[PDB]
Amino acid sequence: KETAAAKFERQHMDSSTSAASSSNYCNQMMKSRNLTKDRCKPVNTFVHESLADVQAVCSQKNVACKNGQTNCYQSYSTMSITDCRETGSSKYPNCAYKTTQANKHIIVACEGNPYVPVHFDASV
Repeated sequence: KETAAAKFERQHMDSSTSAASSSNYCNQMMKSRNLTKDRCKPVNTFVHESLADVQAVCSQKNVACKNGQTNCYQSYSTMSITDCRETGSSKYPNCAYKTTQANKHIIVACEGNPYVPVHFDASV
């Protein structure tokens, strides 16, 4: 069975590239980890940084999560990210997404032992 931290890495890490490679990056990447196996996730963000740099955020600025919980953390500085937002013309199995590359702070929810990221909360 997939652990929370594993699902996190699967859904949000893309250390192999520095930025979105084309305006079609989201379309390609959301197909790739069986990520759209059942549905077209409304919003999904990819972090173009080492896992070490992202797991490090759980020891940075403690913030409230958008849902009210207080196990969230904001990165000290900015990170290379790509925001994937589902668009109009989506027709499962052909999910359609807008690719948005930006240099931003990330907010993640952390848990466990080791204390790691398990959900992507926001990019600010």
